[PDB]
Amino acid sequence: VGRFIHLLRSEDPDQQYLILNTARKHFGNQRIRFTLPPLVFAAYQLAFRYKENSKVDDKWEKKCQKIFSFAHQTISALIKAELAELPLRLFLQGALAAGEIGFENHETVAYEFMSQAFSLYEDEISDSKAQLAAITLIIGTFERMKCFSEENHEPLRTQCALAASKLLKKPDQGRAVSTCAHLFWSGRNTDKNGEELHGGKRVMECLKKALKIANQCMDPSLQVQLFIEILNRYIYFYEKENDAVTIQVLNQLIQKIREDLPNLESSEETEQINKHFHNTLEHLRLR
Amino acid sequence: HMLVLVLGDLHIPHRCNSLPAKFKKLLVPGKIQHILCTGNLCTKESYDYLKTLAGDVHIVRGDFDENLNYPEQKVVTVGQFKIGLIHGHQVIPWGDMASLALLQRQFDVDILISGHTHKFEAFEHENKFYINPGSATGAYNALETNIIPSFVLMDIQASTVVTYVYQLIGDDVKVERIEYKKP
Ligand SMILES: NC(N)=N/N=C/c1cccc(/C=N/N=C(N)N)c1
Repeated sequence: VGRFIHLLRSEDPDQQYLILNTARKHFGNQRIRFTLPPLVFAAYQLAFRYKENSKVDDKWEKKCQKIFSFAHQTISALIKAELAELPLRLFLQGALAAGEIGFENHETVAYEFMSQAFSLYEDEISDSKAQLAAITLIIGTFERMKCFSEENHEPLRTQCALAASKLLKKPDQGRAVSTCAHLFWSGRNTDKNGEELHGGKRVMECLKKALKIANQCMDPSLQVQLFIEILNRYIYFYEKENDAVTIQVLNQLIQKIREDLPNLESSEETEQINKHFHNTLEHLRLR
Repeated sequence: HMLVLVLGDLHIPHRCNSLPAKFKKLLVPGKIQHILCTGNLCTKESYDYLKTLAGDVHIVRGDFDENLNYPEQKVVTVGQFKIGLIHGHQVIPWGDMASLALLQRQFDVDILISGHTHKFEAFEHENKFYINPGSATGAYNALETNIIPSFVLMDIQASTVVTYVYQLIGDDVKVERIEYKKP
């Protein structure tokens, strides 16, 4: 298969590049779902090799630019072949890699890769399950990246929040908007010298919005479940020393859950929601 | 008393072609009873291989798995232990212990197995045990440059689990032992 490329490891990165390019040129539109992605990951691998050679290779930055062009173009071939889910993920991985390798214009390349991901998200990801999966991956990838200035970080941040808020299902919205809290806290930008944003107030707005959304769910079992998830998210930021998370907020939410929990229909699902809450309380009491 | 193989993040064929020859040599049929797999196989081929090693195979869905047949997460009970299984691309920030702890509370598990980071972990926190087998193929990962092929074997006996981590360093298989007792 394309797993052949993984068996080829030249000691010289320049030879690896040639190998990669002759393999791509060798590769109908049915086969490439299995044949091209290995080439994309090999390309990313090679870029790190060039960084590790930065002290010895005058031209390492230019080669990194070429490699990301090659990956961009290889991923685009998969899109043309009427794939969406896998190209989206490959773009995210490309943004990650570019973010980590400080070659000239890596930020611009990282941003392009993220945009391509968002484009596929908006245009081709049809099902609520697939959408929730994809947005979670987008958020999770972006949260690890430290290469963007504030001028580039903010649009991506608000794009993640916007996409989260527009999922069809209110539970999904709730979870996704809640997950975006981590972008305002443990996301990083270059402005802050790679330190985390610790935007504690903005974390609260996210969790507040998620609560407002959980309040709009008519399934009672689902509503309380979300409430307990959000409580746990509030606890996470409390222990990370977000001063904006107050005991009043924790206790109010705890109290709301205690109010609504006895109302639930008796079931196995209800038993698990009860155990989740009980476990939460135990964590707070016993640490 | 009870042997459970724990592995994943193979990433065949995306990032790797196969498991190391030394790992394949160590992984022989009829010895392990249960397999818990963190996903990212990433094709049926690798599932078929696992099915050779044991009959009881549990898999959860990785971000690059083609087979969306696999559940996002699973809870399996083996003896006295309630064990959770998730790939970990859903745990944000990736690999954060505190985020893992949130999931332990939700799944109500004694042990939580996760992957995604391609870095072996085994530790106790608030009397609960957390295991990441790493990548069995030592697959590429943007966020870590020194990836070591690893997997785990859990020896579950009564209220104790001894976890053996197998790591390929050079052409040499190194083994470590971690013990966890239920509170
Ligand atoms: N790219 C891969 N591996 N699979 N499918 C791509 C694709 C193409 C066109 C539409 C979609 C949307 N799929 N939605 C679901 N729920 N599968 C997905």
